[PDB]
Formats: sequence, C-alpha cells, structure tokens
Amino acid sequence: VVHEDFQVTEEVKALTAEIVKTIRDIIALNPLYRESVLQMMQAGQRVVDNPIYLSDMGAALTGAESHELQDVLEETNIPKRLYKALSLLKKEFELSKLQQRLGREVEEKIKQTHRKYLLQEQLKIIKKELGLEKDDKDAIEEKFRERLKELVVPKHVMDVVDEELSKLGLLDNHSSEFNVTRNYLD
Amino acid sequence: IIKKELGLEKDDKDAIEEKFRERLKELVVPKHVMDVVDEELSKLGLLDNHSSEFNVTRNYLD
Amino acid sequence: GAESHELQDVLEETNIPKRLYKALSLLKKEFELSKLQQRLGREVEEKIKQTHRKYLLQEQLK
Amino acid sequence: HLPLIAITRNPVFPRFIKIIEVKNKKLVELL
Repeated sequence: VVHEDFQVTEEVKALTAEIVKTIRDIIALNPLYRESVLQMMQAGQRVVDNPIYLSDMGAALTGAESHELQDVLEETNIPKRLYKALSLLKKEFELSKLQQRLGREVEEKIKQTHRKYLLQEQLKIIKKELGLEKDDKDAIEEKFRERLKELVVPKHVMDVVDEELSKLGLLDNHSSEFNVTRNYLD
Repeated sequence: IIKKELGLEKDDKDAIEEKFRERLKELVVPKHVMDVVDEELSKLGLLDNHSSEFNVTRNYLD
Repeated sequence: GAESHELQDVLEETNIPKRLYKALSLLKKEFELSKLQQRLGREVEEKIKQTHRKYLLQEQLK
Repeated sequence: HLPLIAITRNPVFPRFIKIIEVKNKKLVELL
C-alpha cells in the first residue's frame, strides 16, 4: 500500500476543497443518498486521518462504469488518480445536467402548449360567449335548418338530414370526418 | 379585451395569421373564399402549432 | 480561508495599520492561491475537452 | 488459498458497506 506524498502539505490540500465542493454540487443537483453522512465527516473537523479514503468514498458515489474504476485503480501516482477521479465526476455531471436540462425543456414546452390552450379557451369563452357557436358552426346548423325550411320536402331526406346533423354536432369542428360531413350536408 | 391588435385578426396560436390577412387585404376576396378562409383560420387557431395537422392547415392556408 | 495560525498571527499585530497590511497581504496570498488553482483547473478542463466532440456525440448515441 | 468469490454483478467500492446476495448456495458452505 503505497502512500508517497510531498513534505509541504500546505497547498496540496487545496484540491480537497474543490473535490468536496464538486461532491456537494453533485448531491444537490443529483440527490442519490442522504446528506447526513457528508455533515458527519467534515474536512474542517480534522478527523480525516486518511484523505485517500475520503477521496475513494467521494468517487464511490460516481456512476462511472466499473471499467473506469479499474482504470483509476491502475494509476499509482496520487495526483494522477485525483485528476482521474475529478474527470469521472465531471463525466457524471455532464450527463446529469443534460438530463435535467432536457427534462425542464420538455416540461416548458408542455407548459407553453397548455398556456396557449388556455388562451384559446379564453377566446372561446369571452369573444365566443357560450351559445352562439359561430365557430362550432351550430349557427350554420340553424342556417341549414332555415335553408331546408322553405322547401316542400320528402320525409326520407329529412330523416337522413337529421342523422347527418346529429353526426355533425357530435363531431368536433376540425375533424376531417367533420369536414366531409359538412360538405355532404351542404 | 379578448384579443391583441384588435380591429384585425388575433394572434390565435399563429402570428402569421395577421400577415395572411394583409396578404388578402389588397385582394378583392370573394365571399365564399372569405368564409372558407375564416373557418380555416379558426381551425388553425384551434390546433397546436407543432402538430402535423396544424402543419397541413398552414400549408393549405398559405 | 487563512489557517488558524495565520489568524493568530494577524491578532498578534498591535498597530492598526500593521494588522490592516497583514490582512491585505493575506488576502493577496489566498487570492493568488485560488487564482492559480482556478487557472490549473481550467487548463485541465481544456485538456480533457481535447476529447473530440465525437466523444460527447457517442455518449448521446449510447 | 481459498476459492474465488463469485461477485455476480455486485461491485464493492472502497470504504463502502455493500451487500452481496449470490444465488448459488455453494458459497454458503465456504462461509
């Protein structure tokens, strides 16, 4: 078990601050486990006797493939393995942040769709006060009724027309089937 | 209150709506095509912008 | 982030200008340390970014 | 001089409590 290190342990511990801050960012933006353990083992408390163990624990949280773990274990120099662990953490962070960004993008698209639907409904309820049915074409329903009114008409055409009109009322305006029904009715 | 840029066509899920209206303003629009266009504009406003049916409606309107 | 030893050294100074200068120099030293760490980290980030964009594209493909 | 342990898709990170549950009972005899 090789633990060679430099005598001046003054600026080497600086990278520990960056490592712990990266771990904090990962857990906050990517909550996988409870955060109490991090509070239990605080760098300032000085109870970290072996920083290698803390680095391993921090990297253990990484979702990197076991192949990457073996590659890290291959390295012997402490700085090289530290940089490899930092790169692995960045690799996980990239995917996690991309997932969050894509999720929020899809959610925002859905929210915009729903909001514009709400604006359309406000149109249908304010300008189109319920009853007129100008856009729904029930006004056109009345128009066709009055058009048929004057005609001295056989019963067969009236029954088929009533069936067609009921179908038109059932079907929504934009349906292509509704369009064909409207054309046949006209 | 119910629409923006009144005295004209509302945005109605499709801004180019207004553009199309001016594209018809200089034209002496026959009444039959006028009502067909009004109905189709309402239909376009009823559908979501990114739907394929909305795309076909836009193509027909253009 | 000056160590407890440095804080005690600052407390040792008596003259107000002396401790002000010591605090300013400590800020200078810690800021230089942080700036060097930031520059080295940016260098390492760029060198890892040497991994062609095709690597990120392959991550997406998988 | 002991037979190799069948990890069976149970990675064990350093200084981290892990649980291994192998389907083969033969390891129970060694245990």
